This record gives sequence, C-alpha cells and structure tokens, in this order.
Amino acid sequence: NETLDTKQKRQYFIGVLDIAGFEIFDYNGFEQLCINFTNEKLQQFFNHH
Amino acid sequence: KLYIKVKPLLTMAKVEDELKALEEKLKKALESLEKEEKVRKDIEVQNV
Repeated sequence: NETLDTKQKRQYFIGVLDIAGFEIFDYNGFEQLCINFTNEKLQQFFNHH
Repeated sequence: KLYIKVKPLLTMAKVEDELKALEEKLKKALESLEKEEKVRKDIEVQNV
C-alpha cells in the first residue's frame, strides 16, 4: 500500500469489496465461517442497497 | 604603472565597482523568482 499512497492530492475515493469465499465443500470450518460471515452481510447490503 | 593619477579622466574603470555591488542584487532576486512559485506548486499539492 506504501508504494501506492496518494502522493499528496485530495484523497477522494471509490471502495471496491473483494472478499473471496462462499465456498461449499464437505469441509467448512472456522476459516470458512469468518469469511462467509462477511459474504452474508454483503448479500444483506444487497437487500439494504 | 600608469594607472590612477591622471588616467581616470577617461571612462572604463568608471562603472565597474558600482556594478559589482549592484549585480549581486539582480541575481538573487531572479534566482528566488525562479525557485519560489514552483515550491508553492508542491506546497499547494500537499495542502489540498
């Protein structure tokens, strides 16, 4: 991020959400849970948006 | 060594030393006038 900070300008943004998961396999663990627990809420922001 | 006693009825020597003291001024005003604005360019870039 360091190489790419806005070198002195008015820091104005867009935010793109890229969370890679909602993967269904026989193994889902706590790893799959902390990820799919964002993904749920994004789907909820779909409702909310 | 014919130099100052009667020779400076002429010109030539005349302006030199004055201009030494004056030319100093012309340079530093121009040097600052080059550098300044383009410092404010990179300050104004920051401020925003």
